[PDB]
Parts: sequence; structure tokens; C-alpha cells
Amino acid sequence: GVRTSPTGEKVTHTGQVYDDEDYRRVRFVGRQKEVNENFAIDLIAEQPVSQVGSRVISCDGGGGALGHPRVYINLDKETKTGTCGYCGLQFRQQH
Amino acid sequence: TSVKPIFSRDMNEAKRRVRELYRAWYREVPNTVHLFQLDISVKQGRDKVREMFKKNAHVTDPRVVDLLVIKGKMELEETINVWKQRTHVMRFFHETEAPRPKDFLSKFYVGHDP
Amino acid sequence: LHHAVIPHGKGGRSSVSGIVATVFGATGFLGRYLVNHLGRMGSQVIVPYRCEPYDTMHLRPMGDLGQIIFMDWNGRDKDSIRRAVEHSNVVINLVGREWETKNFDFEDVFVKIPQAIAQVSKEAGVEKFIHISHLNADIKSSSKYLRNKAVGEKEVRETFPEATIIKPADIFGREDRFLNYFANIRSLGKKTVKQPVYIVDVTKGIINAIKDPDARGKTFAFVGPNRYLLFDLVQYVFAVAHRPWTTRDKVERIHTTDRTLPHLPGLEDLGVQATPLELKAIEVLRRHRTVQPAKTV
Amino acid sequence: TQLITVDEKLDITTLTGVPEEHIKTRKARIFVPARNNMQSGVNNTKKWKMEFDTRERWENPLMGWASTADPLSNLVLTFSTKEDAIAFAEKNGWSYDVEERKVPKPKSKSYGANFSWNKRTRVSTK
Amino acid sequence: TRPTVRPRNDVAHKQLSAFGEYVAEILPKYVQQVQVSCFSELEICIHPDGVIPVLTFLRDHSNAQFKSLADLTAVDIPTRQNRFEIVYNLLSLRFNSRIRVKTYTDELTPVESSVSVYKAANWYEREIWDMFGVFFANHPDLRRILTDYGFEGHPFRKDFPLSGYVELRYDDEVKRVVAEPVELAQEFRKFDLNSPWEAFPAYRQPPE
Amino acid sequence: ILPGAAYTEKSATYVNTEGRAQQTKVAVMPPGLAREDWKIIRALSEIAGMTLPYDTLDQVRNRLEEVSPNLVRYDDVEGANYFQQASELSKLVNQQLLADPLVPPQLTIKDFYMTDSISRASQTMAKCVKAVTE
Amino acid sequence: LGLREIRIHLCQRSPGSQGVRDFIEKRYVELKKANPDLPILIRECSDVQPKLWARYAFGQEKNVSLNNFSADQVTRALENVLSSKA
Ligand SMILES: NC(=O)C1=CN([C@@H]2O[C@H](COP(=O)(O)OP(=O)(O)OC[C@H]3O[C@@H](n4cnc5c(N)ncnc54)[C@H](OP(=O)(O)O)[C@@H]3O)[C@@H](O)[C@H]2O)C=CC1
Ligand SMILES: [Zn+2]
Repeated sequence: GVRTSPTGEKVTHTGQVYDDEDYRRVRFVGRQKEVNENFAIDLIAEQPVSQVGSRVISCDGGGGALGHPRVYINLDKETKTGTCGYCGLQFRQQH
Repeated sequence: TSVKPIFSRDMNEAKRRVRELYRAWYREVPNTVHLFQLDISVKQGRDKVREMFKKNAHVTDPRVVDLLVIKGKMELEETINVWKQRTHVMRFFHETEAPRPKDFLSKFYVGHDP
Repeated sequence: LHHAVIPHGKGGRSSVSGIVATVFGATGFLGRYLVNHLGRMGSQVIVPYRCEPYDTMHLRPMGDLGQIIFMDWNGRDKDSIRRAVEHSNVVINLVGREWETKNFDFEDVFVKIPQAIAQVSKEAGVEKFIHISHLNADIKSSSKYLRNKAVGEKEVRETFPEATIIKPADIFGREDRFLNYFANIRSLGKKTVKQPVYIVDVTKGIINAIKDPDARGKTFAFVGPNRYLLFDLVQYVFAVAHRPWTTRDKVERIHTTDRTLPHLPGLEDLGVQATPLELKAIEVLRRHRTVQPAKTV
Repeated sequence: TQLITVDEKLDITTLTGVPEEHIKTRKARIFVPARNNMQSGVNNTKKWKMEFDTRERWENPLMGWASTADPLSNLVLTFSTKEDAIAFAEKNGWSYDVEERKVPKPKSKSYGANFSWNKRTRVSTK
Repeated sequence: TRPTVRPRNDVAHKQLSAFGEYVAEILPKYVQQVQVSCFSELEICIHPDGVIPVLTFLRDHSNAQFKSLADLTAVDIPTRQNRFEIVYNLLSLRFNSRIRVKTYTDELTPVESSVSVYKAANWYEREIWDMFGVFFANHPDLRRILTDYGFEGHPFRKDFPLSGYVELRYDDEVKRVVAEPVELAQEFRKFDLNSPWEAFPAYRQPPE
Repeated sequence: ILPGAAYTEKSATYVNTEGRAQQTKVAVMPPGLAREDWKIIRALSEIAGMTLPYDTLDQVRNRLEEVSPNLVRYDDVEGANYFQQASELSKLVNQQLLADPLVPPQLTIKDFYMTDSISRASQTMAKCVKAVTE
Repeated sequence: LGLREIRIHLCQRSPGSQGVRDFIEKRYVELKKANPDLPILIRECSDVQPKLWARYAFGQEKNVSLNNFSADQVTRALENVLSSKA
């Protein structure tokens, strides 16, 4: 989800881009500014919210021990989903 | 306040040792300029020796000047026996180091150090 | 003033001096010591090089990481010049050849390329521009070097009106072609009077001309403290070096006396004590060994 | 005899190899460190520490790292008493200032005071 | 406490306690403390005037025969007025045992060199000169052994910073490696790691 | 404009409402070309040809001790006597009390979060004000 | 050119400041009624020797030690300060 400054420079997923009057763009002259074009904030928004039938859900990130530590998410708020603090997946009670 | 001496019982023996170390350095400076093929004069090297001796000239403790004479003898042995290279001799002449701001106003201009 | 170019540190290798310098001709004799004295402050140094990158290797230990940026440039390519100078707050010109070539004569090296660099540095918004002419530059000079260098000085002055133009007389150093020319010639003795200047004095003068805001638009003349006749200077060179490639233009320049310009400022007006030859000639000519000093006028 | 009488002040500044800039322009701070108020443990408040005045940290132009020029920026020393720290700073020629140890004063606690008959110190909930 | 706990060796503790009493009463002129650790290591903490008589005893006595000098060590502890703690690790091959002989000095009091007892010490205390500044009287050739030739400062003193005061670089103007004041492009990041809770109640010191 | 140091950026004496002198320590350095405040005034004095007789922070604190010696005795509350003489001097000129009621300038939590230039530049204090005004 | 302020440093408990204390309890008020636009800064401290600072015009400061004076001697030193104005 990369955009571009008016200087022609790609803004990173942090939001870093040099100013126009910043001399430190000279390090990319004849070379390239390596950015990653797979923004994790744009990819975790693309996931579907898991509709579960319980009140407390557990997430480990999938894969068992290949994920994150197993946390428990409360789903009592019907206004807002319950988001895992590690992997960013989000859950909704189906009632 | 009764301490064990290193070499000198008082300050007069200590000044004798300081004086003999200065004599040995003063004799050594032309040989050091020659065999390390330095770019300084013999007079400039003797000025650096005199500067390094006057740097410690405020010490009143016999044990501290005994250790200063011991460390000067060690540096002299590293100079006579060619163990130092040219670079270790020329480190007394801080030549590539730019001169620091000395007054208040230029230290104010360059930064925060008092 | 931008926040990344505010000076920080204590003036060392890892510091920030706030100088972003594009040094054209940095692979030569003056560029060596200018990049050494810039990168030891923590300055961003853009080195545009024409030559083999191997021939730039000696410029790499001269500063901290990322502080020397090497990039390709051609003298007849204004786009490469704009590509090199557009981030810099100072541009130093050191482009020079003692001899003319098949692809570059004295007018290309001294008139066309300095006017191109100064025009592009004006139209890129560069604050400071330092140009290096010669002390003996004149339109009516017998050598083509000094004629084209006087023309190029005039064009630099008219296309960058705030250019610091610097006149070195005859720069001597470890990689010079002044003491190393006389020590390897083993052309004659005439009535030529010279005051050569040491390269570290020239480099300290250039950096003081960068740091001084009063040096904008000035024309400095970098000369030594002692004037010498050509004959006893050559005899002193042969006496120190323990001795018992050229063109006719170089001969005309060695037989051209170094003029006295008291109306131009010099090394004393930049806070530089000019080092005499008697301290540094042994350091230069120690290479040439397998002395009463020269008489000053 | 084999013991000499040196009535002078103990001064080793010519022997430590510290340059003059980092002897005479530094202010040593001698202090017991404060308890981190994120925590109730007090085992970091048992010793005296010596630190120095923080000098300039600036941004590395390449990476944005914290570049420093102060060699003494990490020098933290540990002392059993205040006088050992004072003697070590005087021996090394460091100009110092000492903050005295702040102990917590003894509180008066009573669980029954949570349920007084007539005082304001009743808890509204427990 | 069987699987994960280190097994305690009571026999060696009793034997090293008996030999520590033995050395403390043969040499009461210099022995200040005698202690045995929980992992059975004997330490004889002596006065520094008895470096030669104690070490000559343990090397030559027929019940000690500590013929090998394993290691010679200093420790800077700046809170003590005798900040340097000189440590002699000794090995008896005859009785298959190790002893530790510990003494002290400050910056200015010389320690007597033990090259007449153990020639192995010839470099070790030489290193204690280079790393700590402890002078050793009557050493045969006492000078620096590890630092650079123009090195000012004794680095393993704990008031010496981690990076030094100088750093080298090549300088092409003077055509020479030069020394400048150290500027780090990234400062060493000091981590305050110590927990505010008491870890070992057996080591609790009595308060003021 | 003379860019100065803030309280986290200088070793600096502040005296509270009970007269206790206290000193900050340098946590970070001032940003850019900003400098410590008395350094600025002292450099201004040297430019003006009226150079003030101090160079270091300790010499400023010697001057500060010369003007009143309580300003360098840190974590100490010097007791101030002589209420009677001040009360006798207050009886001289009878100023009249205004009919306006005593209203403090901060009545609610709204008025608390922004008083000085650091709090007015604070986005967190702006969120506190916007949170208590809704 | 003229006196600008007066600073009187003293101790709360030291006997060497006692006469200075005896000056301020009795003679300060009619001093201040005599000089309403003159700042006479009384500064008490813990262990200081007594001192009379007299700041004059253009930054000039004279310095009188009030140690072990009686209140009469403090009165005379202060009226010499008021009458000098140099
Ligand atoms: N004694 C002296 O040397 C004096 C010198 N000057 C002036 O100072 C300047 C620097 O002198 P110096 O170091 O001795 O000269 P050098 O010959 O040693 O180096 C000059 C530099 O200019 C570059 N250069 C030359 N011609 C061209 C070209 N056509 N296109 C691109 N780059 C080019 C060279 O690059 P590359 O390595 O690729 O060839 C080199 O880096 C010159 O302008 C000279 O006229 C003035 C007075 C005295
Ligand atoms: Zn998860």
C-alpha cells in the first residue's frame, strides 16, 4: 500500500520519507530506496472477522507452537470486535 | 598516614629520579627523531618532552611521582628499543586533531560542553 | 536551515558538521586532502568521479559510514552535474589538467566545465561555490594554461556572482607536481621568482572559506611566506633530496614569476598560518633519497 | 622504618590516564537511586551510585542511531557508603555533588482504622 | 533436591576447613581470614606483607606442596580504600587440591612480586600492571603486556570506560595511523537490568 | 529570538513555594542550535562588552549564593522569621478591598491542563481538554 | 552613582548573627519607612556569616562583613552604606 511523496520518493509503512530540502536523499542518487510493498496494516485489514459462538475466544496465531503465545479475548462488546494483541486477527460473537 | 614507599622516602629522592628521567629523555630525542625518521625537529621533540614533564609538575606525593617516573621509564624503554612505531611517537603531537575552542564564546558557538 | 544539517557533536568523525560538499575533481592532489579534512569533521562529501572506481579507493577511509557518496559524472553532461550538486550546500571545483588531451583541452577543463558546474550550481540553489584558479592567471600570459584559467575565472565570477575564487601559487606536498617535478628532472635557471604554498595550508584555507560567510564573492590568493628565486629553489630541492613527462606549457609556467597581489586577501585573512617550505620539504623529498636553506627575496 | 609519612591529599589524577577535559569539566553525582515507582521492591535502593552529567547525544546521519562523544556516559559506579563514593571522587579529581539518602518515613498502619466509628478514615468500599 | 540441585561435597569441605585452620595457625603473622565456600573452595585472605612467606610456604611445605600457580588475578572494587584484590589460584598436584590466596592494595602501595616463588607470575602480575596499575616491586621486567604502546590508562579499573578515551584511524594527510578522542556512531546502550526484589535471602546484609 | 533550554535540558535551580531550592539535571540536550539560558545571557554580555564574572555553572551558583545563599542549599527549607515586621509595614498604607468576589482562574478540570508554554504545546493535554469538555 | 539595593545575609540561630537579628527586630521597620523605594533584602540562612551587600549603580557591589557586630555596629555600617552612595 505504498504511496509517493511529491519528491518522487516512496513513503515507507512507518510513514518515513525525507523532506525536499533534506540532503539525505543524496544517498539514493543512482541507487534505490528499498521499501517493502506488503504493508502489514493493509494486509491484516483484509482478513475476515471470525464469527464464533462463544463469549471468550482463544487465539494462538495458528500453527500451534509456531504462532504467538495463546491469549484469551473477551467478546462482550457488541459494538466492537475483539482483536488479538499479537497477530491482529479479530473476533466477533455471533449473537 | 604511614604508607609504604615505592622508591623514594621523600620528595628530594623523587626529584632526583624525575631529573634523571628527564636527562635520559633529553638525550634520547635526537635518536628518536633520526631512527623513527620523524618530521619534527629535535628542538620540537625536546619541547614536547618538557611539556609532558611540566604537565605533572604540581604533584606533591612521592609515590605518585615514583609511578610517574616508572611510567616514563617504560615509555622510554618502548622508544629506545624500537617497540613503538612512528605513530606512537607522533601521538604526543596531536596533529590531525583540530584545535578545540578555548574561550567561552566559541564553546558557546559550537555546542554544549563547558 | 534544515534540522538534519544543523551541526552536532564535537567535530569528530562521527559528528555532523552541517557541510554537504560536492567536490569536483576530488580524485586529484587537492581533492585527496580536502576530502580528508572534510570527512574528519563529519561532513557529507559527494565525490563525483570520472575515473576507475579503484582509483577512488583511497577516499573511502576518510569519513564515517555514508559520509562519502561516490557518483559518476561527465564534464560535458550537465545532467550528471545537477545529479551531483542538488543536495549540497557547498560545491568546490578542483577540476584541472596540467596538460591538454585529445578529448579535453585547456578550454574544456578550465572554461567549459567550471562554467557548467557554476551555472548548474546557481540553478540548483547551492549556497556556496568555491573555484580554484591560479595566482599567475592572466589573459596576456604566454602559457595556454594561465590564459584559459583567467578566462574560466572570469566566467565563474560572472555566472556565480558569490563564488569564492582562490589563487594558489605553486602547491607543494607529498603528491605535488612542483617538488616532485624538480626532484625527478635530475628546466634551467632564470630570473623567475616563486613563493610556493603548502597543501595543508590551502586545504585549511578552503575549509575556512567554506565556514566564513564573509568569504562569499571574495578572491583570495594563497601564497607562501617566503619568496624564492627559481634557481636556488631548484638547488634546494636537489640538496634536500640528496642529488648532485613534461610539455612546453609547463616550461612556460615554471619560467613564469609568481606575481604579488597585495590587494587580494590571503591565508592570514582566513586564519591560516602559511607553513614555510623548510619544514615540509624534507617530508616531501624523503621519498627521493636513495642542508642550508634557500635564500629568500 | 620502611614506612614513609605522606601528609598530602590523595590525588591519582596524573596516573589514571583520563584526559583533562574529562576531569575538570565533569560533575559527578553521588546518590542513592530512587525506587522505580512502577514497582514496590526496594533492592535497587541499597547502594550508593556515582554517575556523571549527561553530555550531547545526536542523531547518526546514516541510521538515526544515538551518536555520542562522551566516554563517561555509561560509567556508573557502586559504593557501599557515601564516604567511599566521596573519597573515590576526591581521589580522582572529580567535582562532585552528593544527594542524601531519602528513606521512607515509618507510616502508622491499622486495618481496623478502615472501619472507625467516627473518623473520616472509613473505607467506602473494600 | 536430587536431580536439579548440585550435590554438596561435605568431605572436601571438612578437609579444606582443617587445612585452612592449619595454615591460619602456622602463619598467624599474615593470615587475616580463612573461608571455605559452599562449593568447597578454600580462600586464605592475607596481609600484603606476607605475599612471599605464605606463597613460599604453600609451594614448599610437605603438607601443602602447591607447586603450580594456576592463575594470578586482580579485581577492582572501588568502594574499598584498598580497591585492588590480588588473587593467587594455586594447585597442589600431590594432594590434588586447589587453594586461593587473596590480598589487597590501593593505587600507590606496591605488592611484592612473586616471581621468586612462581616464575609463572612473570607475565600475570605484569598484566596486573597493565590492566590495573598495580605496581609489583622487584619484578624482573615489569612493563605493559596487552595494551597499545602509547596507551594511557589502566583499562580493567572499573572507572575506565568501556570504549576508551581514544580511537585510531588512518589519516592520509600525515600518511599515518592517528589517535583521536572516541566518538561512537552508536553509543553503547546501558541497560539497567537489576531487579528491585531480593533474590538470595541467605546473602542479606544487615541494614544501617 | 534566542532559543533556550527547557527544564529537562539544563541543570537548573528552581525554588518551590516553600522556599526549598532544588536543581534539575540534564536529561537530554536542547535541540538544534538551542543553548542553556544563562550561557546565552553570558555570551550576550561578552558580545556587548559587559562580560559577567562567571564562566561555568558553579560560578553562576557562586553568584547566586552571593545574592541569597539559600538558593544553593538544595533540599533545604530555610526558615523565614520576622512576620511581625512585615505585618507592621503592611499597616502603613490602607488599600481598599474591591467588591469583586474571590474567583480563582481555574474552576474546573478544563482549566487545569494548559497553563504554560509546554502544556499549551502538548497534544496529550489537548486530548485531556477535549475529553473533559465533551 | 548611587545605591540601588541592600542585601543583608544572616543566620537564624548563630550568635555571630545575633546583633544583626537585634537590628532587624527593632530598627528595620523605621528603616523601611525611611526608604520606601529602596529594596533591603533580608536573607536568612543556616550557617552563613553575616554580610551586608550594597549594590550601586552600573553593577558595582561593595561588601561589608557584619560578623559579631552589635546592633549599633550594624546600624552604623548600614548608615555608612546609605550615606556613601558611591
Ligand atoms: N600545484 C597545483 O597542483 C596547483 C593546482 N591548481 C589548481 O587546483 C586544481 C586541483 O589541482 P591538482 O590536484 O594538482 O590536479 P590533479 O591533476 O591532480 O587532479 C585534478 C582533478 O580533476 C579531474 N579532472 C581533470 N580533467 C577532468 C575532466 N576533463 N573531466 C573531469 N574531471 C577532470 C581529475 O580526475 P581524474 O582522476 O579522473 O583524472 C582530478 O581528480 C586544478 O584546477 C589546478 O588547476 C592551482 C594552483 C596550483
Ligand atoms: Zn492471535
